[PDB]
Amino acid sequence: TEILPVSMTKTSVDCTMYICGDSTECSNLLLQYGSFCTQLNRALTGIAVEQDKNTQEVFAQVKQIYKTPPIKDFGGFNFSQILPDPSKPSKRSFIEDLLFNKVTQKFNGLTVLPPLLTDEMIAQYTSALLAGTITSGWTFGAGAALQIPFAMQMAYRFNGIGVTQNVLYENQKLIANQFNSAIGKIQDSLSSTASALGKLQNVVNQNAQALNTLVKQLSSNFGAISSVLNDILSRLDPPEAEVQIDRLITGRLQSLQTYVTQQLIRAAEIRASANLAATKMSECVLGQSKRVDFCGKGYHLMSFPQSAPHGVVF
Amino acid sequence: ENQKLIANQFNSAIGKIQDSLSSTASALGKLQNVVNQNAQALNTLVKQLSSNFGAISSVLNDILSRLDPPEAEVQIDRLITGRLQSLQTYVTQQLIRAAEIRASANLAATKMSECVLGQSKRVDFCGKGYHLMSFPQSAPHGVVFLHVTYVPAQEKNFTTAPAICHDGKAHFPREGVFVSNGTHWFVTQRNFYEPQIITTDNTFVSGNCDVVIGIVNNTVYDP
Amino acid sequence: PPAYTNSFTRGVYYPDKVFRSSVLHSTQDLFLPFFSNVTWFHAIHNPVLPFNDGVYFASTEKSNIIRGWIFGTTLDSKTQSLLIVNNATNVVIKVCEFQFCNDPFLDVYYHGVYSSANNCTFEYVSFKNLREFVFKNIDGYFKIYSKHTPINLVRDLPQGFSALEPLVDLPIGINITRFQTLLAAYYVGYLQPRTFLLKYNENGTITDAVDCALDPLSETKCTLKSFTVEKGIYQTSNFRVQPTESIVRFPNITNL
Amino acid sequence: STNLVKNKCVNFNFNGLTGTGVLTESNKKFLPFQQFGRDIADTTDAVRDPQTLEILDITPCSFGGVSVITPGTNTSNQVAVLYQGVNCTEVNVFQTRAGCLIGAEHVNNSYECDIPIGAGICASYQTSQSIIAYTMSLGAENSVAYSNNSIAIPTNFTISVT
Ligand SMILES: *[C@@H]1O[C@H](CO)[C@@H](O[C@@H]2O[C@H](CO)[C@@H](O)[C@H](O)[C@H]2NC(C)=O)[C@H](O)[C@H]1NC(C)=O
Ligand SMILES: *[C@@H]1O[C@H](CO)[C@@H](O[C@@H]2O[C@H](CO)[C@@H](O)[C@H](O)[C@H]2NC(C)=O)[C@H](O)[C@H]1NC(C)=O
Ligand SMILES: *[C@@H]1O[C@H](CO)[C@@H](O)[C@H](O)[C@H]1NC(C)=O
Ligand SMILES: *[C@@H]1O[C@H](CO)[C@@H](O)[C@H](O)[C@H]1NC(C)=O
Ligand SMILES: *[C@@H]1O[C@H](CO)[C@@H](O)[C@H](O)[C@H]1NC(C)=O
Ligand SMILES: *[C@@H]1O[C@H](CO)[C@@H](O)[C@H](O)[C@H]1NC(C)=O
Ligand SMILES: *[C@@H]1O[C@H](CO)[C@@H](O)[C@H](O)[C@H]1NC(C)=O
Ligand SMILES: *[C@@H]1O[C@H](CO)[C@@H](O)[C@H](O)[C@H]1NC(C)=O
Ligand SMILES: *[C@@H]1O[C@H](CO)[C@@H](O)[C@H](O)[C@H]1NC(C)=O
Repeated sequence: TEILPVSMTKTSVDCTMYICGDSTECSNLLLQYGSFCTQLNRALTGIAVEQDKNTQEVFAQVKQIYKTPPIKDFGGFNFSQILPDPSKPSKRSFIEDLLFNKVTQKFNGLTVLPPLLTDEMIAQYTSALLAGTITSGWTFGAGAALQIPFAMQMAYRFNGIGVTQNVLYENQKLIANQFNSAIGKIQDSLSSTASALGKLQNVVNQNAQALNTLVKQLSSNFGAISSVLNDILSRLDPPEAEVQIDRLITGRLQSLQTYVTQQLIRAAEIRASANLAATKMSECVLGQSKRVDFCGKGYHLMSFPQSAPHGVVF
Repeated sequence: ENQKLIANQFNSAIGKIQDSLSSTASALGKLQNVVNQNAQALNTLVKQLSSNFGAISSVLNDILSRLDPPEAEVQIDRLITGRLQSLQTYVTQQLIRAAEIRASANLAATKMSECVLGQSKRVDFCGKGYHLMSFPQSAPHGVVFLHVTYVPAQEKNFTTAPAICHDGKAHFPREGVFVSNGTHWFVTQRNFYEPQIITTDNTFVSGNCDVVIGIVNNTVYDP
Repeated sequence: PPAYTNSFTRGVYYPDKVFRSSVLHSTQDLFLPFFSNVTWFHAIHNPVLPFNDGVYFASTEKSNIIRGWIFGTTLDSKTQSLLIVNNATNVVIKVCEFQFCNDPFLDVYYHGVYSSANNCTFEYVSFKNLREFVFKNIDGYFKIYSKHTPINLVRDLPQGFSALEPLVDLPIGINITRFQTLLAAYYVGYLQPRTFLLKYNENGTITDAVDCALDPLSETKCTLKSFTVEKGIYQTSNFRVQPTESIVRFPNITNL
Repeated sequence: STNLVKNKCVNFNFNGLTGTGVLTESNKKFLPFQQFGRDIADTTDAVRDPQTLEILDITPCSFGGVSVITPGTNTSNQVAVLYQGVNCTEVNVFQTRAGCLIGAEHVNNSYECDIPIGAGICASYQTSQSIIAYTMSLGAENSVAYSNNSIAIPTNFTISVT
């Protein structure tokens, strides 16, 4: 079970309200810096749109959202763990629900934009991708989808890794039992072992400390008299108030520039992982990757994307 | 068998390229926005020469002429700290943007090695579909590829079965699943229907019949 | 009972003498807002209109009847008053002060008046045609911009655009908050701290200018610094919900 | 001490604790010695009225930007303002998950996305024609007839040059 971040918290910090909120002196002192605040906004909006671009490049690689027929004669493979359950109000399958349960405001200055693809839409794309993987095999990403039985999918899918196709047609019962027992072992691991999703709690964690550290920068002295603009305005005479607010604007703008620079570095990192996930779906889900040790240790058959918060799970 | 038709589609797509360039302003969106990003990066770099940055003004000569050097020195100190911070921000943004450009440049080198200098097997790497070749067409601060790909269009529903037992021996297809047109059964690859007469040349025996799921009885020609 | 019509795209002037070519340089200063009410005046049976941040004056004088202005703040025979005379194709400006009567007006029954002075400080002498004269005082300088465009229409203002090049600089330096014209359709406007997105052509002539805060598309154009806005969704600005009045709470009364 | 107002953004000064927000009824129990609440980010969340021991939330006023959903001047001239992530009460109007949307009517039909809005909402000018805002449908909802023993192998193809 490979764990990969794809998108991130599409925070779009509004710099003007982040620093100067209901403060004429702060507004007039930030106006001097000019293009810094606007460029921070532009960079952050670029980040915000680029997690979306990652999300379509990862999940929205399918032309038409397919639906698995209610009858599931897979020849032995039990997919009810990952195929969506109509019983739940949101059609996220059981394992995806386990993912979301495993992974655990927006009012300081840091209003988060909701994803264009809401969680239901992400789950629907993953269901379409996995239904294409089962029903259409791999051609659904290389043209129009082509009906093909799951057992006949192995007629080429073993052939991908140099294992003859006859292995399935002579060992299908035990292969299906092995896959089902394996996926049950992932069930139990996610139930009890918290380090399986290590990379997704990693990404969501460093996002959480990024946001929290940024918002506690508001409480940092930065070498001023305090970190309360209203108190500074009320107390200080304007000649000293302007200087102290300048200290605050320097410190807080440096903090926000550092935040967005680390966010750009982390966004390039998540872009690397998102192109990695797009390549692993295209080669590996929408096909069969030949890159050794790319889709996990050992020769690789197929992958089943399972949407997880701020990431994907193979 | 259809080389002339292949040429027809190729030239038709090339003709559509001019239309994409002309009628659409977002056809070259990536290169256009990269040239832009650079353009307003240098532009804002220029504007911070006008930004006061907490100084009395943005003219060093004006500061020195207006006030005595004991305070003018501090004024240009603050102004020059602001300018240096602006240049540091520009160079860090340039480093990250150039890291993105380097990722895209290694990606383009990979597409040219595997895809121009070869035939890449990575799906969705050289366009949507089974890739054929590429043509680099340089544009300023970038490059353009013409990903000739293969995309099936028209389908037809047939019947399948993994194996065939003629004399009690199973027969599996080497490449391309078994298909039938309704009366006779044929072999064809995945991405283009082209029937074969089911013979021992395209089949290999493996195991008995009752172990195979979905197998149907069938007649095998004897060469 | 003044009538109110639409100003269309009127009230755009070259803010400064710097020359720009093929650039959409936006600017913000005391401007006449787009699509604002215009207080049309006429001579039936002559009050003082507020100067405000700026004054826009337009007239249609085929026979050249409207040629004078009296500006000031108190007009108590102590403050200098702008006085413009256009006689024999000569522009005459003087700031002398004279006593006023109960109803000071110029002999205009159906087709001038000037007594002695007290303090004089500044002396200077230089339908078919629509003449525009914006009036404003920036940094102590009184500025007049003129533009005469030959049209054939009298019922209302044309639906087009035209710039307002300047003529003279008047460095009076005196604060002005009121004015009053002296006398056949002429309009009056008012300048407000608006913001435009000017468009200079190849030869440096303003071919079109758009307001910023007129409509959402106007704000999008003002933010993008362009006139042709392509498809898509553009983040223009923010919005706040202001507190209603206040809430102050403290313990009270306690026991006795 | 004046009066206290719920569900309307207003300043507040509770025992020296100033700030701005909207006070809402909450069901969070407080210990008798605990006066005001807190969140993980050291941000005030709940404050109890000194006069009456009632637990009141504190919530952002509106925040959110002002987006402008417009088609290109090549096609139309009409606008559609989206107020990001605000209830359509302080600010025809079709409330969305992404925010309070103005100038477009909800469409009960679902089409291809043209100008993404947020949380699945998409806008378009075509159907007179006017700006709309509906729930996005990614491509025609397909259901390939997955089969026990049937295939659909292409008989023809195309060779594009992307
Ligand atoms: C596929 O696996 C699922 C389990 O995820 C099976 O559903 C449950 O299996 C348990 C195991 O004994 C039964 O006790 C339950 O009654 C089943 N149904 C529920 C929980 O609703 C499912 O039966 C399996 N299907 C196949 C064809 O193997
Ligand atoms: C696959 O489709 C192409 C069209 O895209 C077919 O080309 C046609 O061929 C016939 C002769 O067989 C010509 O009369 C038509 O003019 C061709 N089409 C066009 C658009 O020029 C091709 O025949 C098809 N192949 C198969 C096997 O059906
Ligand atoms: C195959 O396709 C044809 C044409 O759409 C249809 O009439 C027929 O019922 C289909 N058969 C199956 C098995 O889906
Ligand atoms: C299938 O192809 C064979 C080829 O000889 C032909 O005889 C038969 O009529 C075809 N049947 C159908 C249903 O197309
Ligand atoms: C699927 O086809 C096989 C062919 O051998 C048959 O035995 C089996 O009963 C079929 N199952 C269904 C559900 O149609
Ligand atoms: C296939 O043919 C064999 C004859 O050897 C017969 O025993 C078997 O029952 C047949 N199976 C089917 C599914 O027709
Ligand atoms: C600028 O002036 C030249 C005069 O040679 C004229 O040809 C040109 O058309 C003018 N530009 C515009 C935009 O009218
Ligand atoms: C853009 O304008 C051109 C000019 O006629 C027109 O041909 C084209 O159709 C327009 N674009 C769209 C998407 O209609
Ligand atoms: C908007 O406020 C009303 C109460 O005035 C509430 O019932 C509704 O749920 C709110 N909207 C959302 C999206 O929460």
